Amino acid sequence: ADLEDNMETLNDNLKVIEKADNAAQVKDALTKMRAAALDAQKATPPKLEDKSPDSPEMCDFAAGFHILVGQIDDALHLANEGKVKEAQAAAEQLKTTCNACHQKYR
Ligand code: HEM
Ligand SMILES: CC(=O)Nc1cc2cccnc2c2ncccc12
Ligand code: NI
Ligand code: NI
Repeated sequence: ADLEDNMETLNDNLKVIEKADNAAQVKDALTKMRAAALDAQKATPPKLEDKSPDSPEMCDFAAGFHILVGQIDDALHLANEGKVKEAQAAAEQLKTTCNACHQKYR
């Protein structure tokens, strides 16, 4: 999928988690988000069109998603243990990683 799709996926399922009622729904949402983040990590964003894959920006862009997956994994651990409310808390905290990347490269 392309960068925009992956970000829609990211956005939707974060809402799904905010709304969500029980553990299984949160776990499902995060798993889709995981997939998306990993896919987005492959894409070259428009603002980095002309930069070499080796460039600090490209590397820092890729690194952004490595952080994000790391955090989704944190939330999945919780969701997995059925700790729904703090799974949601973990998911909230993702938002800072999203905005941080958006300020640089969106
Ligand atoms: C879970 C946290 C995140 C959320 C909720 C999120 C949400 C969004 C949304 C709503 C858009 C607008 C899409 C559009 O214009 O069609 C977007 C775009 C974008 N996001 Fe994220 N995002 C997240 C994480 C990240 C991270 C970590 C990065 C960098 C590593 C990133 C990089 C970008 C870029 C470069 C765009 C521009 C879209 C384009 O020009 O095609 N996002 N994101
Ligand atoms: C250090 C780093 O960020 N490398 C790369 C970062 C990348 C970020 C978006 C898309 N592709 C890459 C990429 N592709 C091939 C080889 C390396 C990279
Ligand atoms: Ni793709
Ligand atoms: Ni690449």
